[PDB]
Amino acid sequence: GSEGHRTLASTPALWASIPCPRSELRLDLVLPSGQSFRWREQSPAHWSGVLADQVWTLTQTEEQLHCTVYRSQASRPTPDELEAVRKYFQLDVTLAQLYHHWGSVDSHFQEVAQKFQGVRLLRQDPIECLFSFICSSNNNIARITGMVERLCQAFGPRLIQLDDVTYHGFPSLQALAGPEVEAHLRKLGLGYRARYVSASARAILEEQGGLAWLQQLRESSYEEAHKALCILPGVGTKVADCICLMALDKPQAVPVQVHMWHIAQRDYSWHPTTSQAKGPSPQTNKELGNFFRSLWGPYAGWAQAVLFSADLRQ
DNA sequence: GGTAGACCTGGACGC
DNA sequence: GCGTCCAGTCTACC
Ligand SMILES: [Ca+2]
Repeated sequence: GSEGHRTLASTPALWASIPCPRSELRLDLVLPSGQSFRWREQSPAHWSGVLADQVWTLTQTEEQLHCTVYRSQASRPTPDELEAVRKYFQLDVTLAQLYHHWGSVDSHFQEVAQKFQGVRLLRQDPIECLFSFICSSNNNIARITGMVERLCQAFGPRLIQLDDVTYHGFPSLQALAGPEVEAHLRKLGLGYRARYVSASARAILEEQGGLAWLQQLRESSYEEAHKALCILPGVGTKVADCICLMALDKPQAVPVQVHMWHIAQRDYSWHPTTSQAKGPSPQTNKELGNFFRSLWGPYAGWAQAVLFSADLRQ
């Protein structure tokens, strides 16, 4: 009863609602779609993970987003805490307004968007986002998810335990910069990315001015931010774009990887024109990015997630 | 300046 | 069952 991951049906009094139609958000299309790797559908339609240094379980009905927090007496989330959820899902942005625009200037988007509504972008923490995506290169969502889980378990603060799952906060720069972290991460199966994580943690703390440097990027321009990030080991143009888009508030950033290349070729008959190559390359990847920005506008980064999510779900 | 290759790991086909 | 195939970044070299 008071044990294990909660359910809306089982512990009614412990849940609070946030007005939010499914047309505005579909958890099943957002949480497991490569934006964040920290959410699990422990119970059907119920997703749990760490949000703002606390464990939460989220589920939804047609017009409501139901939320519960595990912090000492078990109680429903408070207005303040719920606001933490609204910020995480950037709920002040109306997705229906964005879908309408993208759909009006892109017939193919409109076709796809009819079936995959509610795909929005999570507003993530810089550190978590940086190191999660450093772990993403040349990898698949399933493996990435495990690596990040092992990373947090070995170097992140212990939060609370539900059933046999112990939740951990995301590691700090100091922890990741610690001695012999690479060796350890390597034993956890991060492969060559083990060094990238270690090397990047130290680079930020010992050469860029630390956390302040990363966080300051949220006020910088996309061009600036993307440039700064490419400095770090393991961070190329794709990883830099994912970070800008999902954690540094650069909605025009368009991450280009295998999926967006397939989409561009299959659904837009796209081809590099000013580029020198016919396939993926630093110059062509950049061009593809500009193509989507020119097509969808300032929020091209958000539009991209809709087709990406629909691509995965197929 | 703009390429070819190597690269951790493990679920996938291919045969 | 074994080998190859895949899900970006970095570097040696033209
Ligand atoms: Ca690939």
